[PDB]
Amino acid sequence: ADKGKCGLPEIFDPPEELERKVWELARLVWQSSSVVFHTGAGISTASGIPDFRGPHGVWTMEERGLAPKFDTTFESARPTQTHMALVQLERVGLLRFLVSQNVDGLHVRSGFPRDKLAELHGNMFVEECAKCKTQYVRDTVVGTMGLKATGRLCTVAKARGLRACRGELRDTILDWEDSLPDRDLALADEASRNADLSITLGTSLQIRPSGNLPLATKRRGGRLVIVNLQPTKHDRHADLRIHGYVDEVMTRLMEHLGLEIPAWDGPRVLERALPPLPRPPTPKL
Ligand SMILES: Nc1ncnc2c1ncn2[C@@H]1O[C@H](COP(=O)(O)OP(=O)(O)OC[C@H]2O[C@H](O)[C@H](O)[C@@H]2O)[C@@H](O)[C@H]1O
Ligand SMILES: [Zn+2]
Repeated sequence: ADKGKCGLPEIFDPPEELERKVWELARLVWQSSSVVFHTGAGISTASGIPDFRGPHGVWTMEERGLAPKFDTTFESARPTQTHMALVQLERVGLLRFLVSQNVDGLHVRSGFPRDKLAELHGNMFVEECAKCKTQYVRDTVVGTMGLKATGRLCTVAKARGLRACRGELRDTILDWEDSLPDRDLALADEASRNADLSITLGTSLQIRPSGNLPLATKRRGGRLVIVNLQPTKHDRHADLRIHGYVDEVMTRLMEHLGLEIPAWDGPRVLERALPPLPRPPTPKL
C-alpha cells in the first residue's frame, strides 16, 4: 500500500568525480575478503524493464495517473552489462553473495549460481510446491502473483521410504501482506553480517527488511558503497556514494579489475557456485 518516495530528481556525479569514485570502488573490491552485492530494479532499466520509484517508475507513473512502459517482455528481456559483470565477479571470487529484490528473473537466467543468490521478493519464472518447497525454474513467466495456485502439480517422484508429492505449485511473487522467504532472508542476513564490503546497485533501499540488509555490514565494521541515480533511504551511512548509470559504473570497474564482461548465450540455470577462476594480480594501491 505505502509505495514510499517516488519520482525524486536524479543526481549525477561530475565526470572527474565519477572516475575517481569508480577507482575507489576498485580499491575497496581489491582489499575486501567478503563482498556482498545488493541489487534492485535500477539494474534492469537498461534492458527495457521500468523500475518502481524512478522518474518513470511503475509506482511513480501509477501515482501520477500514467502507465509504466515496458520495452520488452520478461521472457525476451536479456541481462544487462551489470548482470553479466556480477556473473564474472562471482566466477573469479570477487563476489561472496548477491541479495536481490528483483522479480524479473534476470540473475538466474544470466547463469548466476542460485546457492549464492537470495531472491527476497520472488522470481516470476519460479514456482514452488506448497508441500515439499521444491522450486521449479521455468522458461516462461508463471502467470500468477501473490503466492497463488498456478494449476500445475509437483512432480518429485518416490524414493526409498518416501512417495510422490503431487503438491500444488504456487508462484513466488510476494504481495504487500506476505512475509519474506525465511531461507533467502536468513542467508541474505548471514552474508550481509559477515561482509567487509556491501555494494548496492540500482535500489532506493526504501523496502524493509531488504533495504536495511546492507547496514548489517556497516554496524559490524564493514564498508558500504551505494550506486544509484536517485538519493536512497540510507545515503548517510554510505562510505562511498556513486551517482551514475550502473552499466557505466560496472563497465569502468571491470576494466579497472582487468576483467572481461562474459557473453550471455541464452537463459541458463546454474544451481551451485564453482571454486574461483584465475584473476589478474592486485595493484599496490
Ligand atoms: N541505470 C541505472 N543506474 C543507476 N541507478 C538507476 C538506474 N535506473 C534506475 N536507477 C535507480 O534505481 C533505483 C530503483 O529503486 P526502486 O525503483 O525503488 O526499486 P527497488 O528495487 O529499490 O524496489 C524495491 C522493491 O519495492 C517494490 O515495491 C518492489 O517490491 C521492489 O522489489 C531508483 O532509485 C532509480 O533512481
Ligand atoms: Zn512437492
